[PDB]
This record gives sequence, C-alpha cells and structure tokens, in this order.
Amino acid sequence: NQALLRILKETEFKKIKVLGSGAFGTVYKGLWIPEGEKVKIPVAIKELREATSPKANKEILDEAYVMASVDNPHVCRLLGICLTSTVQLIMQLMPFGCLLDYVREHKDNIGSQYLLNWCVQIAKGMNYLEDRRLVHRDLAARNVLVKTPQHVKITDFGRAKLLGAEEKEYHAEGGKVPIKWMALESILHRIYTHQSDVWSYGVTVWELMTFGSKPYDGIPASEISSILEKGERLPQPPICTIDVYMIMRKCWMIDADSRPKFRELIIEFSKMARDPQRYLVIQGDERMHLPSPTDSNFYR
Ligand SMILES: *CCC(=O)Nc1cccc(Oc2nc(Nc3cnn(C)c3)nc3[nH]ccc23)c1
Repeated sequence: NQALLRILKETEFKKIKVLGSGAFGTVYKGLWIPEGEKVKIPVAIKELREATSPKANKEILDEAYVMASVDNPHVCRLLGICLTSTVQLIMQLMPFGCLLDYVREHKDNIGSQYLLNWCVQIAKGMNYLEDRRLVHRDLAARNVLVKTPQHVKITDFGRAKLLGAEEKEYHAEGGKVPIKWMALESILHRIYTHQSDVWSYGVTVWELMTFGSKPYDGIPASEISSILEKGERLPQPPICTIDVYMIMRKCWMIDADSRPKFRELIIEFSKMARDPQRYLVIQGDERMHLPSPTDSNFYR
C-alpha cells in the first residue's frame, strides 16, 4: 500500500553477480526471499563503500525511511535495507540497464513515441522529487534506468539531497561533479536547486534525441562555463522540430527562474507525446519496433 522500508537480515537475500561499481560502492544483481513469505524477488543490491566516518545505525535508518517513502512510477524505489558491517540497500532491479546505453544499442529501432514518452516519464519523476523537496543533482541519461522499453525510472547513487522546509538551495562542497550536465550556478558556485535539475533535464533530453551522443563532445570540462557564458548551447538535434528544441533551450537559460518548471515540462511533453510524429521527424519512424507484450498478438 504505502511504501514502507523493510529491514532485511542477511538470511533473506543473496548477491548473485556484480552489475557495476563506483565511488559509492558496488551494485549487484540479487534475489530477495523474505522470511516466511515463499516468494523470490529479483533485486539490485547496493553495498555502500566504507566511509571514514560511518553514520550510526540510527542515522542510517532515519535516512532510509525517508528514501523508502519515495514512491513514484518513475523513480527507482528502495525496497529494504540490511545493516551489518556494511550498509546494503535493496532496490528494484531494472532489467534493461541504463537508458543511455539502451538508446545507443537500439537507436535504429527507437521512434518518436518512445522518445517523447520517456521525456514525459522523466519529467513526472522529477516533479515528484521536487514535491518531496529532493534535489537530484545528477540527472543524466546514464542515471535513468529501464524497467521495460516502455517504462523508465530515475535512480540516485548518493548525490541527491533533501531540502529543509524553508531551504530553496543546497550548497555543495568540493569534489568531482558532472560538469557537462550542470547549470552555470552549480558550476561556478556549487549551488543546486530544483531549477538546476531542470537544466540537467534539458541535457538529458538532448542525449535521448541524439540517441546517446556525448554533450559538448571533445570539449574540456574546464572550458564549459566559459562557453556557456558566451551564450553557446547544445545544438538542435536533427530529429527535433523547433518546438522541441525551444523547450530544451529554455532549460538552459542563465536565469534559473526563467527555466521551465517540471510541472510545465510534463504538460508540454505530454501534448507532444500525444502526436509524436508532429514533433520529432525520424526516417522510417512508423516502421520501427521495440519489444512489446503485444508482439504475439500482431505476429511481430
Ligand atoms: C549507463 C549507466 C550504467 O551502465 N549504469 C549502471 C550499471 C550497473 C548497475 C547499475 O545500477 C543498477 N542497475 C540495474 N540493472 C541493470 C541491468 N543491467 N545492468 C548493467 C544494470 N538496476 C538497478 N536498480 C537500482 C540500481 C540499479 C547502473
């Protein structure tokens, strides 16, 4: 019913194989077998790297209950936690991996309906995060995951932050940052807001519309703030109508409050997704096919 954090013992799940890793720790494909329940659930298990200053179990559980309460069709949900020598987060498994790799691998068969639907879904997920006062701070096609070709979910690997009721900004510290996805105010001042997430949403859409091209390819990250200040932006993808490109450009306004709100992006992309071939022009669009549960019915 309501999303609630489950506490798991080590007896109730198994890490099967590594899917990937990073500064955050390691993600495994796994199986969750809840005690007494006689069910087997495929999951992703994130075992977090040991910190110099590990949080107390009470601190971790408090954060986890908030994380588990994040319940939207387009955000990957925390299902449970196991606290031992390490922190293990049991997440929904997204069978098809990240959307960036998916669009690169399948670009010859991705049509306008899918692209625009994905844009709607990501906007809905981000709008939900904003309602929950969560700033994501790392939105990119690599951090949207694929449940089915028809259904994607935003994920978080540790950068997301909860704002207080009266806080409108998160002020970050030093470290590696995803420069080519970031708003200017984040690059120059380490300021993050829901409106800087909107900038990143625009870059994410650009990634999808170019079927996974690298933004500002070949350009040093150190030079990005300079080119942005000159007014340069990512170019119109060849498949995009002016209407689509203009929404993307609005996401990259210098004035954060001149950028669209996610609630507005939901409305605009929903309109476009209702008539996809009006808004994106893809050769052979009507012929393209991705795996669907209705294939057997239409002999595909
Ligand atoms: C393009 C970015 C990328 O490759 N991300 C990535 C790699 C490995 C693990 C991971 O985290 C999660 N992966 C899945 N599912 C998955 C299927 N095939 N692969 C390679 C990953 N589901 C998850 N649920 C929460 C976190 C992850 C991301």
